[PDB]
Amino acid sequence: LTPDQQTLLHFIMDSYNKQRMPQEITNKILKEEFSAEENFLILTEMATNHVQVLVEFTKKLPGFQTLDHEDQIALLKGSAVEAMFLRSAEIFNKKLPSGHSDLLEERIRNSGISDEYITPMFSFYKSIGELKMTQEEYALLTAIVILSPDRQYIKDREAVEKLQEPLLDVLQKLCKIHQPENPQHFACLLGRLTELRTFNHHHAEMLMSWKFTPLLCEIWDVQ
Amino acid sequence: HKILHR
Amino acid sequence: EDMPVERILEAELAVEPKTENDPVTNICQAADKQLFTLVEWAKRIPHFSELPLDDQVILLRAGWNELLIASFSHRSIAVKDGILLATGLHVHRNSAHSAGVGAIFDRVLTELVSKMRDMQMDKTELGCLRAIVLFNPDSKGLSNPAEVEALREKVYASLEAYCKHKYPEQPGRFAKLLLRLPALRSIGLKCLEHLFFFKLIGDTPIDTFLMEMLEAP
Amino acid sequence: HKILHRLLQ
Ligand SMILES: CC(C)OC(=O)C1=CN(C(=O)c2ccc(F)c(F)c2)CC(C)(C)c2c1[nH]c1ccccc21
Ligand SMILES: CC1=C(/C=C/C(C)=C/C=C/C(C)=C/C(=O)O)C(C)(C)CCC1
Repeated sequence: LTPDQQTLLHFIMDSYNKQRMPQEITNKILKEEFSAEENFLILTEMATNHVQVLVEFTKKLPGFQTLDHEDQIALLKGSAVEAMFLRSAEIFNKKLPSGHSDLLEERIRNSGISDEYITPMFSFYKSIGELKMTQEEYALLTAIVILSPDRQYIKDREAVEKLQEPLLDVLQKLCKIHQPENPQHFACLLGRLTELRTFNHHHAEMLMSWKFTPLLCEIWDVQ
Repeated sequence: HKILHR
Repeated sequence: EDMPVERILEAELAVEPKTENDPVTNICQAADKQLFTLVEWAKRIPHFSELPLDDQVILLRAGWNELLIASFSHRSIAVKDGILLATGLHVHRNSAHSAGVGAIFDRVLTELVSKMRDMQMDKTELGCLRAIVLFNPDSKGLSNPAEVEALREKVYASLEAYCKHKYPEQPGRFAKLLLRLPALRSIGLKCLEHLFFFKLIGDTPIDTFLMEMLEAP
Repeated sequence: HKILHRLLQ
């Protein structure tokens, strides 16, 4: 893959790595057998910290800043929730000690969120787990989630499209390289993009079926 | 919006 | 391949052509009519009927909304500022806005009709897309997800195959097609929202087979 | 159940 594509990848990878380590996140939940209603406070905080690092990550995307300064707001709050689930999936499937993996699962299930919404998540996490994705594939796919031209209130759709294109070509090539075992791994991936839209759709309804930080009220449209 | 808009 | 794109194309052609008062009721009329044709379309898709019986039920019951929306959006390339129903009616954009549902209607036009036209999307690609939507491993309670996923990958392979030979000076056509599927999912979920509301206020003739798809089984 | 089951035969 071209030295211009190859150097673009590195800025994404550098930017992506400013995230909290999976171990940090993992640690915060499985440490102390929490109150069901304090798990909410913890999860709230994580998502708030995710949004903050996510905003920073989007700023440095080539060239996100050339876009309309109200289409950036559309892009962000149109992808924030989807970005989160992808990152959770990344975290959940990172290898853990004996018994810690299942303990995490059941602690999330014991958070007041309904099994209606919880069973679909762990099935989606189990789903991307079996794709045995690399860190690079994760971050390029997150970037493709953010620069999705079909979000709401996007005044200039064609601008976003042409920003998204480059990333798809890299992700295609990377898929060939890291996984020539699975010849349709690239497509399998874009498949997951679809499934992430159901999380976007239901998120509002999930939270209201059982507070929030200022940044979360805003980017999730909740109270 | 407010926070988010910088 | 073991997923022949012409025999998928056959399924597309062998369930369509027909030339020849509320906006929403007319769409719901058309939706019901087309659900019957849909089942005949599903069997015509390789290896579909060969799956378990309760699995075929779950696939069609999960993706019927996206599939129908896909297939009327491609028909509506001819028409402009509107949609062409399977009953030979034209539902105009402006008529949609006044019937309450302009926002979801315009999204169908921009993200599905217009995009389909602008990339001159052919019937083989439509069938392969719909075949993917049909083979949804994520569907709840289905017996053998791996069987479904496997069938989906055969469609992917074959749709890529078809795109490189038929359009070699567009290397990223295959991806660009696949990116309609999320937009399709988001619209489909919004159209089910709207339909669940229209069912529950009573105001709309919802016929039997459309009703069956909306009531939890 | 009724309608869908039937057409699948
Ligand atoms: C991925 C990082 C950023 O952590 C998260 O944001 C969340 C991850 N979520 C996880 O499932 C999750 C997965 C693996 C983890 F290690 C983890 F800590 C959290 C989702 C959810 C919906 C429980 C959640 C999350 N935050 C929530 C806030 C409110 C209400 C619910 C949530
Ligand atoms: C997009 C749209 C909707 C469609 C619902 C469904 C499921 C339509 C399927 C129509 C068919 C199947 C037409 C045809 O075949 O001609 C509703 C009413 C919710 C909102 C406004 C317009």
